[PDB]
Amino acid sequence: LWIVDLNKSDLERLGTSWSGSITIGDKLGVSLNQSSISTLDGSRFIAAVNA
Amino acid sequence: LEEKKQATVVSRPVLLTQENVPAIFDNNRTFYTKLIGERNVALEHVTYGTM
Repeated sequence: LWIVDLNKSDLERLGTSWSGSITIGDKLGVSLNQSSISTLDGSRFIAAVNA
Repeated sequence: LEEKKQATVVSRPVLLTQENVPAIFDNNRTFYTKLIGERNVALEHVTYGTM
C-alpha cells in the first residue's frame, strides 16, 4: 500500500493597530480602545505594526 | 474599529466498498498557524475531525 501526503500553505500579515490615550489640563481624558486612565495619566498613545 | 471577514473551506472524503458490506472512514488533522513571535513564543491550533 502507498501512503502519500502533500501539504502547501502560505500566509501573510500586514498592517497596524492603535491604542492609547491623551490628557488635557487635568480636566478631561480621551482614551482610544479600552486604555484605562486608572493605570496611565501621561503615557501617550502608541501603535503596533506586524509584518 | 470596523472590519469585513470572509472565509471558505471545501473538503471531501472518498472511499469505496463492495455492495452489502459496511465501511468506516474517519480523519482528523490539526492545523497550526504562525503566531507572530519566536522568542515571545506561543501557538494556537484547531483539530478538524470527519467521520
